[PDB]
Amino acid sequence: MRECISIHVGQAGVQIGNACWELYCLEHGIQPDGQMPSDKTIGGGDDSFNTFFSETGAGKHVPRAVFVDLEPTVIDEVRTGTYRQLFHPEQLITGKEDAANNYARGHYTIGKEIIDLVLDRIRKLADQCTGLQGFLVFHSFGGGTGSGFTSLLMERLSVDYGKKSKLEFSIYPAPQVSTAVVEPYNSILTTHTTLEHSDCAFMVDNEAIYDICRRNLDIERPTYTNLNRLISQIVSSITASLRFDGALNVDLTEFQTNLVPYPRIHFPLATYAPVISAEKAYHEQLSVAEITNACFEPANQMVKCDPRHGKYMACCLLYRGDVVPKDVNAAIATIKTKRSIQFVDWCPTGFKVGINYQPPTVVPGGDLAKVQRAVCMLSNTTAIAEAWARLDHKFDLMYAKRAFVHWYVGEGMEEGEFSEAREDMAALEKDYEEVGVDSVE
Amino acid sequence: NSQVTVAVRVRPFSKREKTEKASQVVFTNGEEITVEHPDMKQVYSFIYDVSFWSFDECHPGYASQTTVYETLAAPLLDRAFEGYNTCLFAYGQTGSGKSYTMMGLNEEPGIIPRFCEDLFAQIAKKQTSEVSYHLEMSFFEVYNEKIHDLLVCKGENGQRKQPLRAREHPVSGPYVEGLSMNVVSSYSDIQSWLELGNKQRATAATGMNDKSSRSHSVFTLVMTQTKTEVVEGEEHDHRITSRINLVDLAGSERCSTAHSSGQRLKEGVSINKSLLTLGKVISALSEQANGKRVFIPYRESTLTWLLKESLGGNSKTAMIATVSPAASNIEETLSTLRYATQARLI
Amino acid sequence: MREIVHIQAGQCGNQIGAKFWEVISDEHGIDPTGSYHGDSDLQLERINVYYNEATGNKYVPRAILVDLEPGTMDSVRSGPFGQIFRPDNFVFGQSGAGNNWAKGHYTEGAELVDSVLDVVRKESESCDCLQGFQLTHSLGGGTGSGMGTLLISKIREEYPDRIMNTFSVMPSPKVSDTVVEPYNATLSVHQLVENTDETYCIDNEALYDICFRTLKLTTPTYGDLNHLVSATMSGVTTCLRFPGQLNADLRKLAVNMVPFPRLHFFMPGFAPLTSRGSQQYRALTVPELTQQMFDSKNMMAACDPRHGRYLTVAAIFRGRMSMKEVDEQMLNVQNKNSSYFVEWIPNNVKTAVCDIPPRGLKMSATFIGNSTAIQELFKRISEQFTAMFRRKAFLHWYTGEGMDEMEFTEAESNMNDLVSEYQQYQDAT
Ligand SMILES: CC(=O)O[C@H]1C(=O)[C@@]2(C)[C@H]([C@H](OC(=O)c3ccccc3)[C@]3(O)C[C@H](OC(=O)[C@H](O)[C@@H](NC(=O)c4ccccc4)c4ccccc4)C(C)=C1C3(C)C)[C@]1(OC(C)=O)CO[C@@H]1C[C@@H]2O
Ligand SMILES: Nc1nc2c(ncn2[C@@H]2O[C@H](COP(=O)(O)OP(=O)(O)OP(=O)(O)O)[C@@H](O)[C@H]2O)c(=O)[nH]1
Ligand SMILES: Nc1ncnc2c1ncn2[C@@H]1O[C@H](COP(=O)(O)OP(=O)(O)NP(=O)(O)O)[C@@H](O)[C@H]1O
Ligand SMILES: Nc1nc2c(ncn2[C@@H]2O[C@H](COP(=O)(O)OP(=O)(O)O)[C@@H](O)[C@H]2O)c(=O)[nH]1
Ligand SMILES: [Mg+2]
Repeated sequence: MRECISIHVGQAGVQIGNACWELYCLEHGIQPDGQMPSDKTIGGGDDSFNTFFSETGAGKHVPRAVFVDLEPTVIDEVRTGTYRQLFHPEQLITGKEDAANNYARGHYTIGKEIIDLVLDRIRKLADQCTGLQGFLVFHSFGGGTGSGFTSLLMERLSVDYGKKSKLEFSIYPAPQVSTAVVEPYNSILTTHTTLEHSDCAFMVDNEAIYDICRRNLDIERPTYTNLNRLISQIVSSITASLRFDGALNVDLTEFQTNLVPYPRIHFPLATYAPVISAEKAYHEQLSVAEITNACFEPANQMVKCDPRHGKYMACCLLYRGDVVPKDVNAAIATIKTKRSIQFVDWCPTGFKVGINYQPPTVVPGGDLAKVQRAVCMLSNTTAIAEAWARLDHKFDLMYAKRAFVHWYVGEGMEEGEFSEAREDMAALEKDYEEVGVDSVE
Repeated sequence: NSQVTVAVRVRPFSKREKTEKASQVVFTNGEEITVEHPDMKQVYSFIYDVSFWSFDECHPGYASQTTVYETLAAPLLDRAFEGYNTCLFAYGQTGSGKSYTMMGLNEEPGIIPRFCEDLFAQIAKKQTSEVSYHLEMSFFEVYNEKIHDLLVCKGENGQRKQPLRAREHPVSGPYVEGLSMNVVSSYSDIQSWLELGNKQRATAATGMNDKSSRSHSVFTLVMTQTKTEVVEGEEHDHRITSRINLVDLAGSERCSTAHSSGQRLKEGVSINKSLLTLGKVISALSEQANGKRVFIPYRESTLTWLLKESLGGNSKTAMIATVSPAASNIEETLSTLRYATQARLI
Repeated sequence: MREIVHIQAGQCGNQIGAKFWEVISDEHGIDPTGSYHGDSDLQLERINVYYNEATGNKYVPRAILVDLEPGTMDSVRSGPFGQIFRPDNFVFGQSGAGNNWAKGHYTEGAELVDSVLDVVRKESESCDCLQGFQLTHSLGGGTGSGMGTLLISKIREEYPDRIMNTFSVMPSPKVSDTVVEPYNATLSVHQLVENTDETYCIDNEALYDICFRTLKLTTPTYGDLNHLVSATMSGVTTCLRFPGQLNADLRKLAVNMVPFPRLHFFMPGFAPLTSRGSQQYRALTVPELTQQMFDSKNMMAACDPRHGRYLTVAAIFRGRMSMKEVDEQMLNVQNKNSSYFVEWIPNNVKTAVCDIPPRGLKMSATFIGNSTAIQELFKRISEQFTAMFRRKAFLHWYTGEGMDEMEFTEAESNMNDLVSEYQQYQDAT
């Protein structure tokens, strides 16, 4: 059946994972102990759908996910928290030492000694599946585990399973904000290895979500929880067509056919427009014409790039709730009338649509309002080429002086792995310039 | 004030691979060396100070051992008699042509023989009784940032690799404490000593080859020149010394692919760290050539620290990169070329 | 299970450690008998980093106390928290160093290092994993300077892939406390520039100034000065033994803060320090700590970063706080004060957050900085050194214990060759 395996890698992936599983349990009615009271309420009904959880005879619902870190700190809070009786206790920790912001320690040195145990549970998870779709990988660029461990895992999964969707949900690096001096290296080296092996890579930046939580929700002291709780809704919109019913279903194997023209240009963005507080939930109609326009304005992107400096190639639009299709056709007509939103000449259509009837669920203790309708937008632009240059320009400076390279060489790397990885990203800058060129014949 | 000279050499196809039908990957338009493979949309170019095309005998730019010497190593003996020091590095990977361009063969001799013979046979035309010449010779290795003498015989007991210490003399410069320095009269003595040394040099088996070098080997020649000039009395009133270092380096050894564990990995990391320091020092000498106040990181690796007085100041430094033209060896050749580029980025 | 082995050599190191354990035991709840009498459950989950189990739920630390004379050792045992030390770890001897590096490195320390390596080997093989070591000592005598450096040289050979921190107490510019600080400090920098990964330069004039015009104390004794160092030590190792939203071990900071392997001398700092009367006139917020942690009147280095430039900085926060505040403030520092930061490093700040703060506060912070201004400490010593070495003043007390003049020039040059490595990154072009 329609099945997906989630893999949470490093601190960001695991914390975002926590957020995601607190949201998956409430939509379906699973208590944190893994039980369902609906088993007593109505007999013979699927609410804890088999796409995200496996069932037992005792009426438990155990999630199809694997968390891995290299340090026991972040995953020791799942064993000592509310959701301790939900996950299979084989939550992979390689405690010993983490990657400490080094790609090499997460690839070979400390990255090994735990990957075989990771793929064994990934086999036990897939063998339980009656025909699976793909894998959801949640990690961050910049950290030593989120980059290295993921790049190693992605390459093995490319041999074992092969023709399966490998979708990534990654935290891309901000241009100004940062929490490390080695995010450029750990990004450029992850790209060189997770580009021939990924199928689609959804990007989010922390700076883009801070400005939303300030402007849209009136929060001037936001934390990582108020940040992960939007990332939960974005994954829920993607994963709703497998769980809940709707008119136009959109499975996971459709994205990579919709949003990836070429096999190297598969770096789309994300945005979730109706980010509203309870006070501004009123004074608002919250119609499709407002939301869809809100998904195309730069002040509501979850990545800090101005799409008016580029051209859209493709755009998926996944609606949730009370939504009639005509209200989508008219909205897309309006968006196509405008001259700011500019498309390539080789894609007049440039719109995939999906609709699902189940509206979102409001988490208790949240900053999001209850909504009759919600929308996501997974777009592919050339404006990303103006971010990959920045991360490259930083790479151009430090590597000129060979700073923070002793630490990589010291854990099984070469000087030539940087030049080979930096030359692969200078080609991905030329491709995004080719796709934007006017065609002729 | 100091001039670095990078030269890059391409070997011809092996007999083992001229029949196996390997696909040529490196080309040249005379000046620049280009790397191309049909699979790739991209082709990388590399311009060096000197390219020694040794692929096809019928080329108008063929480079035999008589050319790699006359173009690179011969201007280093012309400078040693002026009283200044010289360094000559040999970089490559296993199968590139390093030991063939450096030492050579029974009847096709590399740089060491054509240099020593052109030394001893060039002082015997200026060896008066007024001017004299004395030659001494040392030969050591760096293994995991630890100096070892190779011309010392082992015994009948456990580990016989005795580590020595590198000290800093205030006037002259750094030196190894306890190193056997031997006196030489001909080329045959150097040949015997080197043949005695390269059997003690560290070697391990890896996927690349049966015998891969795991140490930076350093061969030194100290030349003294005593002149007698009249100062109204007895005349011994002159001696200027010159140092000639010829060094065979190890390879990078991508530890990602070769799934290394233990001492090899350890060794690998050591060699990778020394090559990173050496590269930086070589690229800091080139900035001075143009002109800029800059600081050389000599005391970051032992090899660049022992050769401080042969790398900077009024000193000449040469570097021979070797690369294979086969398509099986394309990540190694590219790393070699990228490493040679940063040396000379003038 | 990351584990730290804590050596403490000499009077300075031993007193600082005796105050540090008084501080960490308060953080985990251990009493002077070794018994846990806490309230929370997060105090015991990661207590292995500094303690080992015993029979009756008693916790014995990994202290390796070292001294060449028994006077300082006797004081620790005859003290408040002295019954929490394994007596087989008080490794000491007679025949002290005499404020002489030679006696502690060649004559009277070589005959005792083989007994300290026994306790190191016994406290390290009884540990599942090991993030590294950390030493507290002084570069002004012979025991902390000599018998400490040798231990580092002999631990790197055994454990090279592990961390060697060193909370060193460097000499002060204006007023000395020993007359042979220059020699004993240069000959330790010669052995702390090749063998260590994090060195934290502390100076006592800065701590006097903190006690005076930041804390308003008119009788600052040494316990009050070590109360400051114990706070920094606690802060570097908070994200190993407590949880957080952004965690930072030792190697994580060493990989951010050390661009080139030799420049690992940092200038520490702690916030907030509020002086018991301005406690009710201050806000407990992130900017009020960020303004105190970047001010030159709070660092412990006696070196003004305004005469230099930051190459990297770190900020270990402790408390329930917002990450946007940290990111925004650490961006504002670089934007407003770009001249005090390097251009070829885009972001010079590393951030870390822990959720469980120090028992009496709602928020705390800890600061590490790599500045070129550190050269002012060394450039002075080499000015003293060559003034005393030109005349060979106090040298026969060093040559009479088995040393040569060549071992001095060696140490004189490296330090200078370090200043040029810092002055390389001082001016903008
Ligand atoms: C009302 C109140 O908040 O009391 C505070 C207090 O008023 C001030 C003055 C305290 C006080 O600090 C000092 O008096 C002091 C004097 C010299 C050197 C160092 C400290 C305090 O004594 C110190 C004490 O700090 C702690 O208790 C921490 O746990 C501290 N450890 C210890 O003090 C300690 C020492 C020995 C044995 C057991 C515990 C700590 C700090 C950093 C990292 C780990 C632990 C605290 C909150 C206070 C008093 C008591 C007044 C401050 O100290 C610290 C490090 O927090 C100085 O500024 C802070 C906060 C306050 O301003
Ligand atoms: N949105 C979000 N971002 C996070 C979170 N935790 C960390 N990050 C970001 O991820 C990057 C750092 O990556 P980590 O996840 O800490 O790294 P790691 O994969 O654990 O790797 P090492 O700790 O280096 O071994 C920075 O950009 C952080 O801001 C989180 O909970 N939410
Ligand atoms: N210009 C050339 N002309 C002819 N043969 C060449 C040339 N350059 C290299 N060769 C061949 O290259 C071979 C070198 O192989 P080999 O002796 O294994 O070197 P190597 O030991 O593997 N390199 P290294 O281990 O780093 O010293 C010789 O046998 C030569 O026949
Ligand atoms: N901060 C602090 N410094 C100290 C203490 N005791 C000594 N010192 C410093 O240590 C230096 C003298 O070193 P010393 O401890 O005597 O070396 P040792 O005799 O070999 O152990 C002087 O610069 C003192 O300022 C102390 O309790 N606290
Ligand atoms: Mg982590």
